[PDB]
Amino acid sequence: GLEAIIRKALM
Amino acid sequence: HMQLNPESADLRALAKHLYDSYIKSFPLTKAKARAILTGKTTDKSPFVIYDMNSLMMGEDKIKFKHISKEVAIRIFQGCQFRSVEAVQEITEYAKSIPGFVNLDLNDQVTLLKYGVHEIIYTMLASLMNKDGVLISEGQGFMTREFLKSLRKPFGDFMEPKFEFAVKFNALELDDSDLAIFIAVIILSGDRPGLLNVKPIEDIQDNLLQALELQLKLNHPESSQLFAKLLQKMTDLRQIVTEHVQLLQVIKKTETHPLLQ
Ligand SMILES: *c1cc(F)c(C(=O)NCc2ccc(F)cc2)cc1C(=O)Nc1ccc(OC(F)F)cc1C
Repeated sequence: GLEAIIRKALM
Repeated sequence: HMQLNPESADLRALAKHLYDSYIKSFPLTKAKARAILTGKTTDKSPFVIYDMNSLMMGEDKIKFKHISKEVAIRIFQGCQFRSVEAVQEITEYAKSIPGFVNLDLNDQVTLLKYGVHEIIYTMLASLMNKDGVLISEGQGFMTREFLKSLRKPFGDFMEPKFEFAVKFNALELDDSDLAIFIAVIILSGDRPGLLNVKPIEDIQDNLLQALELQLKLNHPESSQLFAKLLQKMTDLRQIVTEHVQLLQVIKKTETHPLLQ
């Protein structure tokens, strides 16, 4: 989940 | 001796850039948290949760941003949701650090993946005193002993965060100091699985210079505060180790809308 939230927030 | 020269002025402007971004990404600053905790604010007085009766009453009277029959799991879930929000704020802050969005995206993800828990301990200290922790954007205050009273394994979840905060808050850092400290943590060139280390170290070296200058200008009473903060960054590494060990125990021994 942590990676998914980071990639979401970075886009 | 220290001079006010073009190099020092560029480091002050970097420090101010990070402070302004930090204010933007983290609405509840340490200055505003301290004002709430010392009753030195005109803002709304937080509701105090100090026992099961005040929790049951607080669930209803504190206005939580998140829409189990067991108190300890309801609280742990509120904790989990707040960490998702904090990961987003920390990522937004990282995007403002000069150089960061020009790094390989995989390395941006790796820096944040391994950095956000260290930054979460750091930022929780801003919300903590000897008695407890501010919750719900400062609308609530949950006591340290009430959290400790929750059944295993939840009762020992926040204890190491308080322990760190007691020692950390004694350094009396302010938001200008913390902005740079958090940027130094994020630009750690020793995270596992980074592809291009040198560009990360290059940014970190500039951030370390900015932090050192900030602490000399802002902390005349502590000549080795810079070294003391590098010591804390080291401590946070083993502490997050223990936090992720406890998260795994919970994941496999116990039962966010953005995650879907
Ligand atoms: C409470 C509970 C909890 F489970 C975590 C945590 O680390 N969960 C793991 C995880 C998994 C995926 C993901 F996307 C994020 C996290 C963390 C906490 C906790 O510390 N909550 C929290 C975070 C930030 C706070 O405020 C400010 F940033 F200090 C406050 C709180 C309560």
